[PDB]
Formats: sequence, C-alpha cells, structure tokens
Amino acid sequence: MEVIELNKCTSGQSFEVILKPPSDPSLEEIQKKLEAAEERRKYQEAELLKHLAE
Amino acid sequence: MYTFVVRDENSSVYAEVSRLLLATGQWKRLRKDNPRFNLMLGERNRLPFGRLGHEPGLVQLVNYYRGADKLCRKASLVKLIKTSPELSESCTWFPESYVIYPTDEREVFLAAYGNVWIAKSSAGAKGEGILISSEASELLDFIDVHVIQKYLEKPLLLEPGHRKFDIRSWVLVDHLYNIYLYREGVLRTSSEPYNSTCHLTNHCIQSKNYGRYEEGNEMFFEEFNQYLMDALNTTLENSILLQIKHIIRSCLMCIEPAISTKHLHYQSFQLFGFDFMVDEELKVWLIEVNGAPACAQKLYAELCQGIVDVAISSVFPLASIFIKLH
Amino acid sequence: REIVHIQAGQCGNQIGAKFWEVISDEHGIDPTGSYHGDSDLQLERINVYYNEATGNKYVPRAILVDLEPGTMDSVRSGPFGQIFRPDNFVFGQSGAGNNWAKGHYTEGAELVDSVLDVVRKESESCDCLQGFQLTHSLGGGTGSGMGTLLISKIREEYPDRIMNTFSVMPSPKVSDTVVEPYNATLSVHQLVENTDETYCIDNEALYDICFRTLKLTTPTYGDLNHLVSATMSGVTTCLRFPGQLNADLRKLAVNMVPFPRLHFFMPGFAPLQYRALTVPELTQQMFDSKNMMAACDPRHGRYLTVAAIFRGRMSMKEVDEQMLNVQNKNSSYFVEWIPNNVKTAVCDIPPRGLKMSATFIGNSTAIQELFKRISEQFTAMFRRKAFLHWYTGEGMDEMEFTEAESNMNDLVSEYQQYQDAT
Amino acid sequence: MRECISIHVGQAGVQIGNACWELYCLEHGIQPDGQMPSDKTIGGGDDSFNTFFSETGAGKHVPRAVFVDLEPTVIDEVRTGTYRQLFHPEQLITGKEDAANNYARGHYTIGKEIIDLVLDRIRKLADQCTGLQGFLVFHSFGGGTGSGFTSLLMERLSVDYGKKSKLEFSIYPAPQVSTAVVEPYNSILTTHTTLEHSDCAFMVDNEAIYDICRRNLDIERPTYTNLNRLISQIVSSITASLRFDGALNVDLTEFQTNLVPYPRIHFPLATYAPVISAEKAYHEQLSVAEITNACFEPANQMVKCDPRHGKYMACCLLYRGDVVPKDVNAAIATIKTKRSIQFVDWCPTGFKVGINYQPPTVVPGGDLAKVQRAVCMLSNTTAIAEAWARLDHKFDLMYAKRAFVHWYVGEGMEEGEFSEAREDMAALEKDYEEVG
Ligand SMILES: Nc1nc2c(ncn2[C@@H]2O[C@H](COP(=O)(O)OP(=O)(O)OP(=O)(O)O)[C@@H](O)[C@H]2O)c(=O)[nH]1
Ligand SMILES: Nc1ncnc2c1ncn2[C@@H]1O[C@H](COP(=O)(O)OP(=O)(O)CP(=O)(O)O)[C@@H](O)[C@H]1O
Ligand SMILES: Nc1cc(C(F)(F)F)c(-c2cc(N3CCOCC3)nc(N3CCOCC3)c2)cn1
Ligand SMILES: Nc1nc2c(ncn2[C@@H]2O[C@H](COP(=O)(O)OP(=O)(O)O)[C@@H](O)[C@H]2O)c(=O)[nH]1
Ligand SMILES: [Ca+2]
Ligand SMILES: [Ca+2]
Ligand SMILES: [Ca+2]
Ligand SMILES: [Mg+2]
Ligand SMILES: [Mg+2]
Ligand SMILES: [Mg+2]
Repeated sequence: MEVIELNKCTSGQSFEVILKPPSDPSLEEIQKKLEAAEERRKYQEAELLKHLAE
Repeated sequence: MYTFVVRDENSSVYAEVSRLLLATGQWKRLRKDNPRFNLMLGERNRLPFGRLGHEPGLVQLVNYYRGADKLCRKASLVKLIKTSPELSESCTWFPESYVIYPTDEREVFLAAYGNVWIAKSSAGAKGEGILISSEASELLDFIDVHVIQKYLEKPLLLEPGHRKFDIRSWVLVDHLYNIYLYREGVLRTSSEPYNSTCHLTNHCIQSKNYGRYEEGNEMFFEEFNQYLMDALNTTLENSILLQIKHIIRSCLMCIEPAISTKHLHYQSFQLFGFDFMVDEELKVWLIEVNGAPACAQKLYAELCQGIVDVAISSVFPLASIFIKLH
Repeated sequence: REIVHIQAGQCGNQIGAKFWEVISDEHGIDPTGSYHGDSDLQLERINVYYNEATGNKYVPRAILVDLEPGTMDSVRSGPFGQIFRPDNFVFGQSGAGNNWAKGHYTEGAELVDSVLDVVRKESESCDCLQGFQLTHSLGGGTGSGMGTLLISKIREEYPDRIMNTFSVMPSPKVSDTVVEPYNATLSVHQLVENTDETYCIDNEALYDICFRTLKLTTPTYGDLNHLVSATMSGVTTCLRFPGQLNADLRKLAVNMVPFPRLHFFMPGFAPLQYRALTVPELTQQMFDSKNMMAACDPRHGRYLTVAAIFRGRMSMKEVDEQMLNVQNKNSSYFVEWIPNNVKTAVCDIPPRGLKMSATFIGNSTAIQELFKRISEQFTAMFRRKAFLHWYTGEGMDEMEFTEAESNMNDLVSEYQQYQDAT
Repeated sequence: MRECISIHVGQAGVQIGNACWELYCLEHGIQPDGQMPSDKTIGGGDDSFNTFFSETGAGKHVPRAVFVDLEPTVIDEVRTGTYRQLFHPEQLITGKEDAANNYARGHYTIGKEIIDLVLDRIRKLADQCTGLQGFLVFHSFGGGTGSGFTSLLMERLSVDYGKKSKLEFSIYPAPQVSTAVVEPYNSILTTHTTLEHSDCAFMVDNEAIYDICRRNLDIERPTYTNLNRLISQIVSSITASLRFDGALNVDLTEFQTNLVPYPRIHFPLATYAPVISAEKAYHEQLSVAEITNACFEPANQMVKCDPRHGKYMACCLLYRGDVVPKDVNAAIATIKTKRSIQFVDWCPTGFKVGINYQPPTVVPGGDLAKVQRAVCMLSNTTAIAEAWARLDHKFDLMYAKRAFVHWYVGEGMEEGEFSEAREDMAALEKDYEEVG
C-alpha cells in the first residue's frame, strides 16, 4: 500500500493509493443516411396515396 | 398465490420439490421463460443470475448461490483452500493436492514427490478419467485441467469385507446463510476387499458382490454408528460427525462474503453434497463438494420436504430434520 | 396539441353528445360554454378538445355529421346542445337506410366534401393537430359507410396524423335491421387499414351489463350510452388532464399496437350506491370479463398490451399491489414476449359522482371472437345472397362482399396466430 | 480555464438538467436571477466555476447549457420556473411534436429537421469559449428524443468538434418508473449508434434510484423530482472536479484516462453514500470507514448488479466534506481484507482519490439530509454488463416476433438496423466477458 501524487489546495486534496502492481462517419455520410430514410418515407406515402387513388 | 419455474429437468431433488410445491395448492408452475416467478429452480450451467431481482413487486428466490462453483469444482476447490487464509495451506482435513494443466503447480508437486497419488478432473464422470498410481510419470502421461491429490493409503475398512467407503452429507444453506446439515447421511461402500473397483466407491462403479452386505452398497447412520460402537467402542457423532460439521462450516464460512445474498436484490439457497473419507485413525478428510447432488432413495421424501420448509416457505409462507451449524 | 372530434350517424351522434356532456362537466364548462370550475387542472389541457372563443367561451372541436336531420335536431335540443359550433353541423336529408353502400358510395359521397370543409377549417386553426377521433356504429348506414368513407378521405388529406375510432359493433340481441352484419363486415375492412386505434364497443356486452349487473329490466340506448361516455371519458383522461404521463395520440398507439392490423381494443370500466369502493375491488372488477364492453372472454385469448387508468384519490402502493396480484392470477393470459406490457396510470380527478373509478383498455387476441361471430352472421345470409339487392341496387358487386369477408377471416387468423405464440 | 457545455435532450435530460443547475447555483452561491455576490470580478473571469457559467456585464452568471426537446411542455416549465431568468431564450429549444417513444422518429424524421438549429445554438455557446473541453450530454435511453435525437446529435458533434470530449449521463429504463414498451429497442438502437462517439458514459438505472428513494428516503411513491434531486447529487459529485479547484478529474479527458482503458467499455459504475432522509427525527453521522464500505453495497449502486462477480479495471473515490487522506487509507485497508475486490491482472490494483472539503449541498425543503461527509465511487467493473444482458434479453423477446417494428420502419428505418445494433451489443457483451 503506497500513496502517490498527493496534491493539496485550499478546497481539498487528491492522491493515488496502489495496493498491488499488475501482472468516424463524415457529414456527407450522415446526410445520406438521413436522406435515405426520408426517401423511404416518401416512397411509402406515395404507395399509400396510390392505394387511396385507386 | 406463489409462482415458480423449472429449468433443470434432470434434477431428481427439485423434481420432488416442485411436485411437493404443486401439492400444496398454493404454488403454480409457469413456463420455463416466464419472468414473473417467485422461485426459480435454475439450470446447472449458465444460470442467468443477472436477470433476477428486477421484476417490480416480485420477491425472487433461486436455488443456487452465484459463485458457489469455486467450492464445487475440483481445481478451484484446491485453489480456494490454498489461497484462503481461513483455510490455509496448513489445512489438516484436506489431502495434499496440486492443480496441473495438460497457474500450474507441476514443479512444486514433483518436489513433494508411501508415495501413491490420484489424478482426477471435474470433467471425469461415471468413474473414468481417474488414475491412481505410484509413479508420477504415469499420472502426467494420463493427464496430457486436472488435480493431483494424495491418495489416502490407510482408509478405515468395514468388517467383514475389508472394504473402503465414503460418506456423503447433505447441507442446505438458506437465504439467511444459515447452514443446515441433514441429520441423515449415507455411506457408499465398496463391495470388493481393499487391495493395496475396490478403490473407487462410486455407486455406478459398484463389481460383483454388489448389494451383498447392504442394499445397493449404501449404509445409513443408524447401522454405521452401531458398527462403530460394536467394533471401535465409539460413536459416529464423537469420532466423525464433529469433524464433518467443522469442515462443512469452515468451507461455507470461507466463501460467505463472496456469495451471500443478504443485501442483494434477489435471494439464494442451495443444497450441497459433501464427500468425506475416514482414515484408520478415525480422522475425517474432505474429498469433494458437489453443487448439484442427488439423494438416497429412502431419503428423497424427508429431505425434499425439508427444503420446502426451511428454504422456500421461510421466504414464501403458506396459509427438525436438520442440524443448524453455528 | 389539438384533437378534432367527429361523430357520424344516429349512434355516433348520440354517444358523441353524451361524451361532450360528461367531459364538459369534468372540465367545468356549462351548457353555454362558460367555464365555472374551481381548479386550474380543469383548464390546463382544455385546448385538446375545446377552442377558445372570445368571451372566454370554450367550443368543442367537434363535427356532427348525419345523412338525415333528426338525430342532430335532437342534439341541438339536448342538454349541452347549444355548446356546439353551429357551422359544425353537417347533415343531408335523404338518410342512408341502414345501408353501408348508401353511406359509402351514393348518398354519403354527395355530402363528404362539405364535411371535409369543416374538418379542414378546424385542423387549420390548430397549433399542432394530434389527430382525429370518430364515434360511429358499424351496423347502420351513415356512421358505418359514410364514416369509413370519411376516414379514407381524411387519411388522404392528412396522411401523417393519427386516426382513432370508438366503434359500436352490432349484435342480434340489440339489433335494428338484419343487414347489420353486412354493414359491419364492410366497415371492419376499412378500419383494419385506416385507423390506428379502434375501441370496440359491443352492444351485446353493453346490454348484458345493464341487464345482469346494473339490474335494468329494460335497457334503452340511453342506458347503453351512459356506459359508453363513461368509458370514453376514462380512456381520454391521460390526454385531457395534467399527469406525469405526457402522452399524445401517437405515443398511445405506439405503446398499444405491436402489429399494424391488431389495433382493436376491448375497453372496460369499474365500478358498474354511495359505498366506498376499495382498491382491490376496483382492480378485480376492471379485469373481470363481466366488466368488458366487447363480448369476448379474455381467458380465451392472450393480452398483447394493457392500459389500466385509475381515477380518484387512492393509495398507489395499494394500486400496484393489486395490479401485480391480478397479473399473477392471470399469468397465463399475458404474452411473455412483450415484457412489461401492462401500464398503470393514475389521475387525481374523479368523474362526476364517483370517488374512484378504473378504465381498462386491453389489446387481447380474444377480440377475434367478436369478429368471428360477425363473420358467421355475415356468411349465414351471404351464402344465400339474402338482402344483397339493397346493396347491388347501389352499384356494389358481390365480389366486394367476398373480399370484405375474406379480409375479416384473415384478421381472425392473425389473432389466432399470435394467441398461440410462445 | 477550459469550458464545458452541457446538453440536455428529451424530458428526462431536461428535468435532470433542471435539478443539476438548481444544485450548481446552490453550490456556487448563484441566485436564481444569475447574480453571484462572492464573484468579485464583474463581467468575466477564469475561475473554476467559469467552466460551467459565463458572465454578462450586469454580473449575471449564465449556464453553458442548451436544453432540447421535440415538444415544448417540459422546457416550458424551465421558461416559467424558479430559474427562468438564468437561461438565455436561445438556450431553450423546443419543437412542435415529440418522437412518440420512437427512436426512428427522433433520429430520422424529426431529427433531420431540427439538428442544424441545435448545432447553430451550440456553436453560439462554443464561440464564447476560450478553450472548450467538450460536452456533457444528458438523456434517457428510453425516450424517442432521448435515444433518437441524442444519437444524431452525438454523430454531428463528433464531426463539428472532432477533438472534443463527450460524456454522457444516460437514464436506463426501469418499469418501476413509467416506461414505454419499446424502450429496450430504443436503448439498443441508441447505444449502437452512440458507442463510438462517447468517451465515457454514466448509466443511471431508474430502478436503483427508485429503490434508494424508497429504502433510504422512505418515499413510498417517488416522483421525478425525488428521483432527479438524488440523481443531481450524484452528477454534482462527478462534475465537482471540473467546477472547483482540484487536482483529480480536472478536465473531461481525464475521465477517459482514469476510468476507460478500452474505448468500447466506457461505462463506469457509480455508487453513492450516504443518502439520509431529511425528515429523520434523529440521525447519527457516518464515518469515512462506513461510507467507503457502503460503496461496495449493491443497494447503493446507480445500476443494480453484483461487482463481486466481475473484475475492476479502474476505481476513483470522490469524497465531499470532512475527509482526510489518512482516514481513506485506513478505510481502504479494512475493506480490502473483507470484500471481494478483484482487478484484472493487466491493471494496477489501486484507487485514485479526490477530496473536496465542502460537504454536499442540499436543496432547502428537499428529501435529503445534510451530511458531514459523502463519497461517490466511479469504478469500471465488468459487472455492469449484467444490465446490458438484461436489456438485450428484453430486446430479443420482442424482436423475435418483430413486435412494434412497423412503427420504426414506418419512419424510414430499415429492419436491418435492428439486427446490426443487436449484433453490436452482442459484441459488447463478449468484450465484457473477455476482460472479466
Ligand atoms: N430519472 C428520470 N427519468 C425520467 C424522467 N423523465 C422521463 N424519464 C424516463 O425516461 C424514459 C422516457 O423517456 P423521455 O425522456 O421521457 O422521452 P423523450 O426523450 O422526451 O422522448 P419522447 O417524449 O418520446 O419524444 C422512461 O424510461 C422514463 O422512466 C425524469 O425526469 N427523471
Ligand atoms: N484422495 C483420495 N484417496 C482415496 N480415495 C479417493 C480419493 N479421492 C477420491 N477417492 C475415491 O474415488 C471416488 C470418487 O472420487 P470423486 O469424489 O473425486 O469422484 P466423483 O466427483 O465422481 C463422486 P461424486 O458423485 O461425489 O461427485 C470416491 O468415492 C473415493 O472412494
Ligand atoms: N388510452 C390509453 C391510455 C394510456 C395510459 F397512458 F396509460 F393511460 C396508454 C398507455 C399505455 C402504455 N403501455 C401499454 C402496455 O405496455 C406498457 C406501456 N404506455 C403508455 N405510456 C408509455 C410512455 O409514456 C407515455 C404513455 C400509455 C395507452 N392508451
Ligand atoms: N350503443 C348504441 N347503439 C346504437 C345507438 N343507435 C343505434 N345503435 C346501433 O347502431 C346500429 C344502427 O346504426 P345507426 O347509428 O342507427 O345508423 P346510421 O345513422 O345510418 O349510422 C345498430 O347496431 C344499433 O344497435 C345508440 O344510441 N347507442
Ligand atoms: Ca341526391
Ligand atoms: Ca467573475
Ligand atoms: Ca470521437
Ligand atoms: Mg463430482
Ligand atoms: Mg338508426
Ligand atoms: Mg418527451
């Protein structure tokens, strides 16, 4: 058991105790995913309106 | 109304428990994967302890202690006894044992190396997978995780027959971590004279002469005590059971901090089968702890009823065959 | 977040009228639309069902539709008849003759545009329209045929809005004409496709409750409608009053409808006397089949989803203990593959004249029994093409009957499919 | 000094943000009108509390926060509440209608239409920063907005602020505390999309908070306010190091450095003690030894699981009040000889300790008692994977029948995203199993 890195100030203190030692997608890509989902929503609505028009 | 689920169709013990539970009219069996249960009779392996105790408004009890495998596997039991300070490498009631892989203890075993030893594993079932030998070379050639344990060359022999035996004790630990030793144990005897089949007392392995001296090579306490009185002028309680109670209590107290459910969101109980050897000096040795024991046929009724009384109805009350070890 | 309410035909306008009497009384609105209530909770979400007109008057966002004047002259003479916006009465003179085809294809089609004119006018003064609710029967002509024609045209003009119905299913025990199973089978096909939630009110169930439980020797439609407005007030409590809930129509449908076609709900109510009802009695009764308003036995099916709404001041610890007790006594009747599929909701405002009440909403596969019995009555006549001339005389072909029958039998099959799922 | 922007998303994110900033103002002597008499530098400064609060020339101290919700009723309570004068109107952002507990609707449908406005409002906060550390993001796993919009926002924040650290405070669903049927779907979908964009995430299980409120505060039926004031004490303990003079966890980077050896396994377990009822007629103050022992009680963990059956990768003790290092070491020694504390063998068996001398602040007229000392333990243990397995099992039950899936596909999501997110959680479960 060892105490290291003891730092003190007026607000408190901090230290480390050791017991034993050891043995991204781009903007265009996100935009495309959003637009792809919008397009599928647009397709489904058009199928609905086509069914309703029949 | 109380609800339970069954997830080990091969448990003879909890098959009788669930049968009793149903015959009280106040317990209802659900399908295996209905989570809205009070009581789980869990599977032997991969029990999903992490899904217990999160159903709102349900008190949930299970019939296994998470972490009790450390006691109920051979290699891990050896490690537990060696590295637990409360059991210590100085432990007097457990045969000298080393863990050997096909951390490993092959070198320290050779250093120690009557030099007869026995090699086993928990993968060993039905008798095979076991080798008793006097040369360490034959033992290691047979292994290539196993345990190598000092073979007790001087066992207490029942007369007539000049025959080896082992003692099975049943121990119930409830949710309060009370330790209950079933007052009825069983001796599982060899039908063959001991010659240094007559070395392995397992009920399946037992050979002609099977059932000669006792029904199915099983002797119960009343007779064994009576034999100890006639032959040795002593009693089962004095010469053996005091040691058995001490060993049971030591083992179970040792792991209690690691497995206790007293402040957990679900609760556990478990039935253990302890296996002991007696040497010719009436010293008792622990051989193995079994986390999913079967029972002796005559004892199935009494003990299964006792489980419901002590472990189940204590948590789920409706509308002593045990010795409490403390 | 506004709801536009529509009521169509005789049944739909009579039940609708009672609905607005009840909830106007709960929100403190008098028959003249003046608010004279005592709690700000009454007004906090008043905008869901009411528009504010100058003079702090509240006008129901309600549209009243019929193909004949009679029932809507009755509404106008009724107790709260003055509360409705005069422009929101849309009626023809011909009638629909208990004939789905007249409601859907001939007489109704001449009237539907001007109804859609009032709907558009209401929707366009909405800050953010939640969706629409329609009350109708399925056994007559206007609410059934013209009502489902309305839904179709609303869905086309507002394809992204939720559509709900309180639909009265016919029963021979409480029947006006023999063609009701035809009218109801044609409507159920529409509802399967064009509603998000349909509360199934079986007139058989309503009658038996008045006769057996309320001990009414000779129930009238008024007695039946008393049970219905009470249940309607209950299921919309979470929309009308400030709860910790925060649910719009779409959230309700998402949580209650696991498969798009299985959106037909058994509603229920308790109690059905000055005696204080305890929480156990409330919970036991609301799950009792005898308190269900669709004549289906839940023990013959499984619950996919359940909402249980308690109203009044009571112990919630007690509510939860009895809910969890009821589930254990019905463990077999909830599907295991939708975890935590029973919702408990509380509202501290009790209905008129009750200290506490409970509304039940169940998506049960037992509802298939309701459709099965309607299918059987349909087929008994349709095998002999009996009474079909009333429909072919309005230009319908037999094939459209075969399709609607086929579609309903499909619906029944899907319910049995999920009732046996493990 | 280096600034931190807090982002609260959805109802749970907003209401918890309310509770946290109420507490922050109490801890720093900031009145609800934004004034702060102790701050003798008017109009600016680079004190430690300035990492969370900016300053106007009139001396108002303004949270570096944005609140975002897809419907306006929750944030409207902020706009008219006790702390209305604290926030700039641009910081409170509301849409017209919510995501109806549907991740796909919050992520694709409504998210697409509001994300640029949110980013624009965050950019305005960032332009006030001399050296922005990154973001603290508060949301539910279960809500449509909290799951769906947060994951979209996290992706775009990675793009627009590539260098900056992102920390999450995530509310994990519990049926004890009003849940939607589909919250397992939303949880898995948002964890899979957010995993690579989050450096360190603190899960709070509503079940644990609910139980602590029942058992320790004797509240029979906890409200959101009860839950949120308790949660805000734990959040304050975790963020105190960024807002006060100190030497442990001084910047957001240090949370990853100290708690997360492997990027994916970035979910530390929080344990807090003591929680004492304010209406306790008679109470007795707990010692350093006792509150440190309590940190290894599952009943005090933010996520219900069993650390005795996992392994530790890191462990921080954060003390507030009357604590000296000598007491901490004596307490640790005692505990290590009595508790099942197993570290993975490729990590030091140690504790990083921080002590702040100011005892916890409590809301006047609240449920929590003033205590002389308290501690929050942050430990990265494999045991927290229990909560993933629980959630994954409920997902599996519904998804095998495709229950409710049509709602998500109906918003433009593909069924394939379900199984992709589910196979990522399976991998994550295997990761915990490998290290543990
Ligand atoms: N602890 C806590 N949990 C909350 C709070 N509000 C909601 N929740 C939980 O959050 C989950 C629901 O998500 P919400 O945050 O309410 O939903 P949202 O993000 O607004 O999403 P939508 O309303 O669907 O648009 C449920 O599991 C609730 O139990 C809160 O104030 N405190
Ligand atoms: N150290 C030792 N000395 C002497 N005999 C031993 C021994 N270890 C085991 N045996 C004998 O071998 C038999 C089986 O040993 P062990 O208990 O390891 O196998 P097992 O696990 O299959 C029986 P159980 O049904 O209790 O699990 C014992 O009954 C005992 O007779
Ligand atoms: N008519 C009603 C009324 C309700 C309720 F809100 F409960 F009152 C519900 C309802 C059912 C349910 N269920 C049904 C069964 O599965 C659990 C959720 N949830 C909710 N929530 C979930 C998220 O918060 C907003 C409202 C509401 C549905 N229809
Ligand atoms: N519960 C209830 N059912 C009604 C009422 N009026 C009619 N019905 C039922 O509704 C069906 C008749 O439809 P109705 O609404 O009168 O015809 P419509 O005007 O053409 O829509 C039959 O099933 C009747 O039993 C009513 O006021 N209450
Ligand atoms: Ca005409
Ligand atoms: Ca300053
Ligand atoms: Ca990053
Ligand atoms: Mg064995
Ligand atoms: Mg009529
Ligand atoms: Mg919301």
